[PDB]
Amino acid sequence: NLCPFGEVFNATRFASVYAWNRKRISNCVADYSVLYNSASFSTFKCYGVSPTKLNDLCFTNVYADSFVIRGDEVRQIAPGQTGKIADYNYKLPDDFTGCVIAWNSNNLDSKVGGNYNYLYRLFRKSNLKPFERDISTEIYQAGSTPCNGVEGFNCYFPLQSYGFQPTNGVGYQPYRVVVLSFELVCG
Amino acid sequence: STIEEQAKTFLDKFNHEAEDLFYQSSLASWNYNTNITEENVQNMNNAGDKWSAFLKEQSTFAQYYPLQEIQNLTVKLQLQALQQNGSSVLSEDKSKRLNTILNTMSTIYSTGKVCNPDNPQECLLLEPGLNEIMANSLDYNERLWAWESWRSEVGKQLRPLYEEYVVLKNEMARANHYEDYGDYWRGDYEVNGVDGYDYSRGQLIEDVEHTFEEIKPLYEHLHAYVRAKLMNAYPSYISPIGCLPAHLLGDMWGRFWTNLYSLTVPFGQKPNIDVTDAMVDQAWDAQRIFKEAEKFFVSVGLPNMTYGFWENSMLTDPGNVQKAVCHPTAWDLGKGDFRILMCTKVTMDDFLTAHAEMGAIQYDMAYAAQPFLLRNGANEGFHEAVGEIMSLSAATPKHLKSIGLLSPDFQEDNETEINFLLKQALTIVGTLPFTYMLEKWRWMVFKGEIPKDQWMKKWWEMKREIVGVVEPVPHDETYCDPASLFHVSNDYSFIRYYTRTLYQFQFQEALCQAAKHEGPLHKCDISNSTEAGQKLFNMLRLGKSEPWTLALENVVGAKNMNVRPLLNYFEPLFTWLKDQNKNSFVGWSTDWSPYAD
Ligand SMILES: *[C@@H]1O[C@H](CO)[C@@H](O)[C@H](O)[C@H]1NC(C)=O
Ligand SMILES: *[C@@H]1O[C@H](CO)[C@@H](O)[C@H](O)[C@H]1NC(C)=O
Ligand SMILES: *[C@@H]1O[C@H](CO)[C@@H](O)[C@H](O)[C@H]1NC(C)=O
Ligand SMILES: *[C@@H]1O[C@H](CO)[C@@H](O)[C@H](O)[C@H]1NC(C)=O
Ligand SMILES: *[C@@H]1O[C@H](CO)[C@@H](O)[C@H](O)[C@H]1NC(C)=O
Ligand SMILES: *[C@@H]1O[C@H](CO)[C@@H](O)[C@H](O)[C@H]1NC(C)=O
Ligand SMILES: [Zn+2]
Repeated sequence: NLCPFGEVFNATRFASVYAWNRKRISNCVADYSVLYNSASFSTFKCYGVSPTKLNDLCFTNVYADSFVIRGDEVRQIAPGQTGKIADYNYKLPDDFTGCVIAWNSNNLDSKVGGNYNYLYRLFRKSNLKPFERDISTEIYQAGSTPCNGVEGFNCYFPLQSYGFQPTNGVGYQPYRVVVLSFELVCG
Repeated sequence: STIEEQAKTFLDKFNHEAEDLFYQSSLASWNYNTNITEENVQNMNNAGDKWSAFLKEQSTFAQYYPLQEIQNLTVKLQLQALQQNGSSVLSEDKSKRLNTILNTMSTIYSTGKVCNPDNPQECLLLEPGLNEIMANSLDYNERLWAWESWRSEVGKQLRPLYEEYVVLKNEMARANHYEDYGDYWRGDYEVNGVDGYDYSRGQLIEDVEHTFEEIKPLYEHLHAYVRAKLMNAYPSYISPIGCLPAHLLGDMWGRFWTNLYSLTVPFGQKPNIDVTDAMVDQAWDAQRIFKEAEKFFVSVGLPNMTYGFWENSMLTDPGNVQKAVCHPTAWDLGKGDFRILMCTKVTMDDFLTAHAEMGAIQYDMAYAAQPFLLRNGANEGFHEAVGEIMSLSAATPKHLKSIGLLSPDFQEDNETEINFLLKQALTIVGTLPFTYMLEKWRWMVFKGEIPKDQWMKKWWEMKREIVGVVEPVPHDETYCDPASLFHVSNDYSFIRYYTRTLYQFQFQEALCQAAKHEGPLHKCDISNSTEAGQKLFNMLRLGKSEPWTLALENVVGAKNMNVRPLLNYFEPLFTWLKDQNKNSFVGWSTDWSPYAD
């Protein structure tokens, strides 16, 4: 049966990067051809398997990780790119078998006056391990003083919101990202 | 946690939160300009109030981090800019006073109305209209009225308001720990903590004074040659030894002599280098002008103006429906947004102005990959010099051939170069005495050397001596002629308009050497020279991370301001001007007067 790829990509809303939604895709036939031939995607880097090869390739389980990030940071959804997002929000295994899909969401996720809904972790005591979702909203203690769970000196809220005005530059416009992984579901 | 590592994570929080705040306030500031409206002005104030209020809290927290025990040079500079007390020291409504009087000054110009006596309906503003009188009219009586009525009606009005401007802004003295308001603006050039490069604020005075003396030879002869052409077109009014009257200069104030190119044309039978008469015959709208400007730099190497530029910029006058500031402004908003606001006209001046503002945009673009505070060029003159370095190339007669304005013939005569150089001298050489004079009197006011009972009058003695320009009508101190100019009313530096001038020739010399130009500097187009463009972008990106005195050395051999490139660019003109002015008197009398008769 038709894999529910339609609702992942055509979703009315996408989750923030610090809480990336994962939808399990299993026991369905998937036409990957519509994805690599849609022409509506800016980035489509399949790191492990060629899209041509996986069209008839059966698979054990499929999950879809979908989040919204900055276009300057789309570089970071990649094995070994470092940077703030991969460091403290969403990191790939560096042995990752799968694909990264990205397209501009300035038409949908940017509004006059700016949208401040999307959040990103700015501070984390230790770098995130691959496929680890952290949503600990505890003040990152930067100095010697203890924060006691309130804002103060060297006591910053580890979460900061994206600002998305439509007149922004491309490197600052919101991009909608869907990450696909494969484990070891045909076509 | 070392103190610097604590300083970086604090600065890391700043750069994220501030960029959106600066963008939001700057977005409303654009809208205030585009659609002048009581609602839009308020939006700028409230949002701008948040940007200032946000700055004060982070400033207090930045002082908690010591400026010592930090070693990464960028960390020190970033902390200083935040650690500055700023305009917060004035107590509450006292700062609101400074807000109101300054907010009034943006309105007084925009609402400044001189009215024709013959028709009481017919009142004019400092729209293009009044400036068009100073630019084209050849009637001594007509120019004088616009010269006089503007500062008679509107100047005087600003005299008590500019009186408190210094009184209230020099209150900052020894509060912000700078001695006088002239010391603050000079702090832009200050670099400290760098061995062999530490530039103190007092060095800027002495440097400007010395280079200006070497400027005087060329200017006096220009002043003499202009007087001879003016005396023919204006018999009786002008004396062969006296200072030039201010109204017969190009602008309402005489900032640029480029308007007088028609009257002061050396030869005039050869093809015109002022191609506004060709642009009207080449039907070039504002879009064409900027599109040709965009094409100039993409030839150099910088890619295209971001579509957000073309989509959101205003390069044309709105018309009657929308009232907007028309002054050329290379806006930069951050967050990847770059725009230009400039009511544009079918004039070579607007053709050359556009090329400079776009060069400033591409400056603002090149150092985008920098921490928030370091993205403003390494000093004030840099930002204003990068655009004119290209503008000098834009007006070059060879480059004007490729653009399609000068016909395919290209008479490379010994005369056309002098025609071209004199138009360039009028625009470039003439503004430097006026600049030093204005800022010298500005600095001396902040120090307190001129009391209000000697104000205004001194301004005119200085203008007679330094610039060689006289006043048509005597002015009491109730008059306020200095604050007839936008830069004085909006509390903006004006010496930044002269450091760029010595700079703009310093760099072009090296850029021509990079392009391996065979010949003089006035024959130099940076076009199609990828190497010279890479040299600029390599040092456009540095921003304020590297001290200016250091970034200067890397591009051009000198580590400091040097007038020598300017003289070499004008050396053919200087020698010719000497030969022509052998009979006429070079120099002026500080005692002559057009009213003493
Ligand atoms: C003029 O300002 C008003 C603000 O009430 C706005 O409705 C209108 O869109 C503005 N015109 C523009 C943006 O061209
Ligand atoms: C003014 O500057 C001093 C510098 O020592 C600083 O301690 C003080 O907090 C500043 N005032 C403010 C931030 O209101
Ligand atoms: C120190 O080096 C550079 C100096 O340009 C600075 O931009 C950077 O933030 C610092 N690196 C770190 C994190 O140590
Ligand atoms: C740059 O912009 C011009 C503007 O018309 C366009 O023609 C050109 O193809 C662009 N060049 C690029 C994107 O390399
Ligand atoms: C730069 O090169 C272009 C194409 O090669 C040419 O059309 C233009 O005239 C050149 N500009 C010069 C020689 O100033
Ligand atoms: C043009 O050249 C002539 C002849 O070489 C010489 O008199 C002078 O350099 C120029 N004449 C002018 C500027 O009137
Ligand atoms: Zn200007």
